[PDB]
Order: sequence, then C-alpha cells, then structure tokens
Amino acid sequence: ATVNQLVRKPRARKVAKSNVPALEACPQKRGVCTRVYTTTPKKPNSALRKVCRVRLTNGFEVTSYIGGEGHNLQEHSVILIRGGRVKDLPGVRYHTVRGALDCSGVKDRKQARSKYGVKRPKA
Amino acid sequence: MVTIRLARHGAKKRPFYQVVVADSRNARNGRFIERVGFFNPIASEKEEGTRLDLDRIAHWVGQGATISDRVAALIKEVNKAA
Amino acid sequence: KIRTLQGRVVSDKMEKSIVVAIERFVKHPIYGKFIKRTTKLHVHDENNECGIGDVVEIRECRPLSKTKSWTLVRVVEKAV
Amino acid sequence: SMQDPIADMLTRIRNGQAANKAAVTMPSSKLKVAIANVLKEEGFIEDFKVEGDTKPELELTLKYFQGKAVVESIQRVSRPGLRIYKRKDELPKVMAGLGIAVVSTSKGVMTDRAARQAGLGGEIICYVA
Amino acid sequence: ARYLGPKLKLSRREGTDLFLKSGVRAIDTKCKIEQAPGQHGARKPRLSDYGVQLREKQKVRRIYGVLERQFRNYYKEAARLKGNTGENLLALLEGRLDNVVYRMGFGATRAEARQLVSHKAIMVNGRVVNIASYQVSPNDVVSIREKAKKQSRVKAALELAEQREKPTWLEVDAGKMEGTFKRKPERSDLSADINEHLIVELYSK
Amino acid sequence: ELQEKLIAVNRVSKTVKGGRIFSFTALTVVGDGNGRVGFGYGKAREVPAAIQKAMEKARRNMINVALNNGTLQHPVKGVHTGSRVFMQPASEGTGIIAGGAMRAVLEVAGVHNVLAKAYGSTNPINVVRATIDGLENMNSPEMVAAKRGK
RNA sequence: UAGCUAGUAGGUGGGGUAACGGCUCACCUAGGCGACGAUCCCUAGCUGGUCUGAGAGGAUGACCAGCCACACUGGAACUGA
RNA sequence: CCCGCAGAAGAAGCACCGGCUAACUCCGUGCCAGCAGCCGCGGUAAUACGGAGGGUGCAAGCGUUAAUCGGAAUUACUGGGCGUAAAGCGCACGCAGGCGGUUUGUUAAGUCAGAUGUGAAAUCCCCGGGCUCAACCUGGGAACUGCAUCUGAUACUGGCAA
Repeated sequence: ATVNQLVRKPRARKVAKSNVPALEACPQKRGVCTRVYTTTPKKPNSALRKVCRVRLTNGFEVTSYIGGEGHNLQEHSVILIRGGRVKDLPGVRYHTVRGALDCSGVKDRKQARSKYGVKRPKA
Repeated sequence: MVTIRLARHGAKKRPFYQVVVADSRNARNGRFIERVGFFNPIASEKEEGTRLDLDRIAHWVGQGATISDRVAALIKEVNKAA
Repeated sequence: KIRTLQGRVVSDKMEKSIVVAIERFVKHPIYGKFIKRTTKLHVHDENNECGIGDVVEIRECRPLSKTKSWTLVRVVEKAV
Repeated sequence: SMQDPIADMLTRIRNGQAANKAAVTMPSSKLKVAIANVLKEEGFIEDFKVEGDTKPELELTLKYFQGKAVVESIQRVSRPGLRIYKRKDELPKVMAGLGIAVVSTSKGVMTDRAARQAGLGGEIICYVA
Repeated sequence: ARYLGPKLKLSRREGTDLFLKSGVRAIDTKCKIEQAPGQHGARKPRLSDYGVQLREKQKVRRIYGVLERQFRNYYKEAARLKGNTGENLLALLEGRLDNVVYRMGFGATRAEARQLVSHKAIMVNGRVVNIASYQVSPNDVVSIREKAKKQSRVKAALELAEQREKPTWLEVDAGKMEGTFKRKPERSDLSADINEHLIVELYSK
Repeated sequence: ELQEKLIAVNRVSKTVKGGRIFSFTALTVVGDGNGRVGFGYGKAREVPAAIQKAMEKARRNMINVALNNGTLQHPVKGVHTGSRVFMQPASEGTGIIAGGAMRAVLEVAGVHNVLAKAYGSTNPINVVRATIDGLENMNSPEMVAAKRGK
C-alpha cells in the first residue's frame, strides 16, 4: 500500500481459473458416454436427473447433463458436450448438445426449440 | 537497385496506387524507403487523379534510382504542370 | 563534444581494467516514484590508475574484450 | 521526525480553520513564506507576519467569511515520499478553476493560473480548494 | 430489415400517434388508441426506469422506421460529432432521404416515401438515389423523376401535405415537385415531445 | 412545479410476542427543477401511507443547490455512511448518467447532464444523503469570489 | 530455484574474420556475474497494433506491415556480392 | 451501371415474458416430468415446468457455449484497507534501502521551457474527397504520451562548500 512496498512487491490478482476444463477452452467437445444414469439432486430439490458419463476426445472422463424430456442415449452414442453447470447435481459441469452427433432433438417440442435440437414443424 | 514504383493499395476492382521508393527486392506492398506521391487511375474527373513529388524523385534519380514504366509515364503526364 | 558518463569504481582487481557502477535516477512507470538504479560496466583503462572507490568519467568505444566497450577519460574524486 | 514542514504548515492551517483559531504560528522558512505570500495574494489568508531573529516564526492571520471558514480544503500534493512534477500542459486546475494549486516553478512559487500563463510547469506543492 | 406488420399496434403500445398511417382520413377514429396494445392492454403497465428509457428509444425508431444496429450507429455518429448528442441524433434522423421525402409531402407516410426512394423515383441533385438512409446535405435539391411524376400517390400525398405544419428548413414547392433541403433542422424545429436524453442515457449504460 | 418521485419501498419487520409484524418504508425525493432538493424517509404499516409520510417529510427539509446553467459546477464528492459518491459537472455531457437512487435526486434537483459513479455501499437510503451532501457543499464562482475577496 | 562461472573475467603475444572481440590458441594474472534476482525451472516468436476501459490500466499480438527464427530430424560446409 | 418487360407477384425467422429484465393469461403435469446465470420454481387452482393465445426484443439473422476486458474501488498508481469484519511482526537493536530541520554560495543530476534528429507506412482521432449511401478506399493534419543531443531557467529535490 505504501508506494515503496509496491515497488518492492507489486499488486497481483489471482488467475480465477475455469469452471469448465473442456480443455483448450473449446466451445464444444465430443465424447463417447461411457454410461447413462439418473441421479438424485441436492437437498431442497427432488427429481431423477438424466446424466451421462463421458470419455472425451481429449482424454478427460467427465459427467454431463442431458437436457429436455427424454433422450435416446445408450453407452456408445457419440455426443457433443457443451459447458454449463447444473447446480442442483453435485459435480456435473457440462451439458449435452441436443440435436448433435448421436443425440436427437427433443420429441414434440414447440418453444425454445433451437436449444433442444428440434426442427421447425411444417405448417 | 532502388526503384521508384507503384504499390497497389485500394480495394478490390478499385486500385489506388501509391508511388514509393523501395529497395527493388522487397515485396510490392512491403518495405519502402519513402513514399513520394500517388496515382489513382479513377479518382473521378474532378481535379487531380495523381500528385507526385518531383523534387524527391529528382533526388532519388540523382542517387541512382530506377523508375518503372508507369512512374515514367506519370512523370511524362504531369510533365512540369500538365 | 562526446557523450560520457560518470560513475564510481565498484571493484578494481583486473589486469588493466576496472568496473564502474552508474547511478541513473529514473521514475517508476506505474507508481511515479523516482528510484535509483545502477548500471555496472566493465571499463578499460590503460595503466590502471584508478583504484577502488573512485569516481570516474567514461566514454564508449569499440569492443576491447567480452562486454568491455567503455574506456575512461578522466579520474576525479579518489578520496579515501 | 519532521520530514515535511510544508504539509505541517498546511496541517496547521486546516486545524486552525477547524478550531476557529484566529491566527496560526509555526517555524518559518523561505518556502513557507513563499507559499504564504501566494495564499495571501489569492485571498485564502488574511495576513502573514514573520518575526524573530535567530528562530523565525511565521504567523498566519486566517480568514473566516461567514461563520464558515475560507480555506475549505488544503491538501499536500508533492509529498517527500512521492514528488509530483507537472509540465505546463499537465498542470491541473482545482475545483474547475475555483481553487488554486500552488506550483513551484523555476521562476518562483506561483499558482496554476499564473504559471500556466507564464508558460512553464513545475513541482505542484498543494491544492487549495 | 424493415418492420412489415401492424402499424397502428406500434402506435398503440407507445400511447402516442407515431404518424404511421397518415393517409386519407383524419385523426385515427379506428385504432382503439391507448386501450389495448395486446390482450392485457387494458392493464396500466406501472413502467420502470429502464422501461421509460427503452420505450422512448422504441418511440423514435418506430417513428423513423430504423432498426437497432442502424440506430445504434446513428448514436455513435451523433456522439462523436461536436455538440449536443440528442440534437445531433435527431439531425442524423432528419437528414435521412426517406424522411426528407416525407417532410416535403411526396409520400403520405414515411413507408410510402421509403418506397418512392426505394423504387428509384427520387433524384437528389439530378442523380437517382435508391437508398432509404442517404444523408441529405444542406442546400440540396431532391425531386421526383419523370417516371413516377404525375402518379396518383405523390399528388394525393401533396394533398395531405397542406394538412400538416410545413417545416421551416425546407423549400417544399409542389408545382415543379422539387424540394430544397436548406439547413439542418434545429431541435426546437421538430416535434417537441421526444426526450432524447432518455436515449442518450439508454445507450450510455 | 413540485416534481416528486419515489426511489425505494421496503418491507421491514419487528418480531413481537406473537409472530412478526411487517411494516413498509418509502424513500422519496422531491425538488422543483431548479436547486431546491429534498428527501424524505417515512414509514408506515401500508405502502400508500408510507409514501405519503415520505412526501410530506420531503416537502419540508429541502435544501438549496447552486446549479450552473443546467448542471453542476465543479466535480464534487459527497460521502455518507458507507456510501461514497463522485460527481462531475460534464459541461453539457449529455443526459443524467448516474446510478440508481442518484438519478432520481439529480433528476428532480434540476440538473440535467452530469457524470456520477457511486462507490462503496450503494444502499439507496445512504446514496442520497451522499448526493445532497455533495450538492450542499458545492459552491459557485460568486460564492468563492465572495469568500476570498476576488 | 541463492549461489553460478576455468575460455570462465582480464592482460600480453601469435593466428582468424570483411570488421572489433576469448572469435581461437599459448602464457600470465584470479577474476567475472548475483538478492537492482545471477543460475535453474515452466511458458513464449517480438513489434506497429487489436479488444476492452472514462482513464490509468488489463488481455492479446488472427488479417495487414517491420524484424527474427525455422524448411522431415541432427550436423556440416561448397558455390556466391 | 443504364433502359425496357410481366406481375405483389420469388423472399421472416430466432430468443424471451417470476425478480434482476422490456413483455401475461388459460390449459396439461402434481417434489413428477422437468427448468435454472443468481435468487430459486414444481408435493392440485404453477405469470418460473410442457403446450396454446397474447405480448416483448432483435432481425437474415437469432440464441447457446468458449474466451477477453468491463461492471470489480473484489490487488485500489489514479483508486481500498488493518480496535471488534481478513489484516499491526511478541518486543527491541540495526546493516543495505526509503525519507530528512534551517541559512548562504556554487553546480544543474532530477525538474521545467524551447530547438533539432528520430518515433516506418497502415490503424485510432480531426477536417475534406470517391464508390447512388454505408461498410470500404483515400488527401492533408493531429497523434505516436518516448528517447537522444543542444540551448536556457534555478523555485523545489539532489551533489559540493560553509
């Protein structure tokens, strides 16, 4: 704080590391989804949350949430993980992109349709 | 060899040439010793289209600089005044 | 004239040469405090007249060894 | 120990204005009489008087306009820990011109208006607001 | 890239006539103005501070028919120009070619003027300008070409030019169907009810 | 020509014998549009009684400000409790660009185009109190020249 | 990461280069660097600039332009201005 | 680029609507299905979930994700703190370092003023010009906050002498 003390040793704010080690800080990665689960949340909430566990293309084995009502994932099903924490489940840090490699769009959906991988219904 | 030559700088399908003095083995739009005028082959039919510093050109040709065919054509165009 | 510097002899013991500390007094770029700052230089002198603790002026010349591109002009202020 | 007698002077004037003191004495020097002459000239103090022979004592008769005090905020800028030397372009105006800043220029101790008019910067001693 | 929808709906959310259907008749009479901008339009909004700033910006864009990136660029240009940024912003919106064609009475609305400008029916200084956002300089002559002169629209539009207030910074003359943008409009020469400090403060957050 | 506007309403509580009891506090600022700024706090059991006590206290306890043409004069810093507040005259620096609860007092104060930036705490009850203190100890070139002779 | 350095630091003489120079060799001296951070370790092409910022700064250095380095990997010279 | 032809004819999505944050109701579900940036919604009349109607914001785009700066005065040089919130070494002595009462003379290193050389061009900024406008291109200037040298000033700081 004294200016001599800063000449001797300057200020230094820490690095504030990343929530998502999707390495290189890439927007999506792809993985193999080693298994598929349902997992109970933390205390104020209760549900069964549909969550896969994925061997990414960079080596990391990370678990990942599966959005929307109902999926078609089973154990090999190469998916595109996204980045984004589900706070209610302890330790999922990622999401799966619905409407991507082996992850179909959400069936019978009409609103917020782009974020669930669903094409525009012809009418 | 130092060369007084044109160097293309405008947009696509719309060139603006700047006449510079470069060491001749540089790139065209690269390193130059000094720029000495310009040449717009369009500009519009208004006033100039081309101005070109004849004193510095005469200095460099006094030093030993060569002149490309366009710069020679422009000096033959702007002779002393016109 | 020539550009020269002034400094003091920091050590002596080498065979027709000397080493001189220069004190430049420069403002800190962020903090705005004028801070002393040295520059040690290996300086040549023929016949090694200046001892330790002196003050000597010094000019730049051709290389005379590794680093050593500096040679004295005038020894002042030798007082022990 | 005393290492900044100028900031000591300005401290005497802040704490004299704050205590409704009529006048302020201190040890005197050439720089304090220069600053005090600038303050009298710009209207922040009423008068000064240097007495004594072997130990001079500067005395500033302070001003109070209404019940309020005239010297609203006097600050020391170029302290010994960190000295501040401005050019004629970097030379600041205090309270958007309503308040002088005493700069020590080579021509003498002046204000910011007077030294920006004289065309020369220097060492900015104190903001008087 | 332009609005293409119900216009009087936009004029009804703002609560104020935005001159979006100037046309044949008088004051609205079939708008249900103020009453219902949607299904729950009978509700008073109790609008926020962001809501009043936003809603002022939307009032101005929906008047002059400008979208957001273009408006935002007008704010950057009005900011960098010397003077008063609200007044500079209205001076940039009033120099638009479709606006100057509307002010001269060549179009009934600003969309009709924008279609006259768009369909190569308007020259400035004897050169045809196809562009809605051409920035008309002072002492310019903007006129209608020989094609699309004596078409019905413009005649009718000049018929409803006399019902309005005849702007001071123009030479409106409808005989030859040519006009002269003489000077930049003063802030006191236009509209009196738009609060441009709200849109300065909207973009400055 | 009174130009009143409310900044903050809150629900405070008391915790008596049988459960809690919930009261509402308003915080308003009035001002004519040419100096003359006041704030009032006021607290009551319902919201319209709270705002009415706040306006009624704010119409009295109103302070003069020495404005410039339409704005401040010199940059001024006002502090109150934990809430430190800067202001800068912004000689036609268009639009009032201040924080929340400072935009309002500067709006009804009659100033139009200053630059602000509140620091520290930014509790609305103390960020005014740090704008009036601020606008109160901002003095004009005919007051400084009155003080110091000329 | 607190000690590092024996062609190492300097001198004399010989050689070498287009050119000064431990550049190289013989001999002599015992220096030199280092807490104003040497040495070691991790990372990294550098700059004009770019992005953000009221500013001071913070991040970055894709295109465009200046400089350096590399040309499968390790080394070497030949020709030649 | 200009002119002529035929006909509105070939040409509108995406996110959001509990608060922050502009924009609301009905129906289905009933701690489920699911949502979520934070606060948190959902255990039967859910403006927060899914659909519909309606609206809001942007628009040939619109959202999500990753990354940077901002907000963050939450590394504070400008511009923070330390009795009790994190923070005064258990207390001293003291080297290197930082700072140093007062007067006169000299120097002029810091400091200040001017000049010169340089700080490539482009880029940013300003005043203009050309592409129908704009983006874009471009003329002239300003700027490049720097460094070096020379000429001065000597109030403050430093050196030296008393």
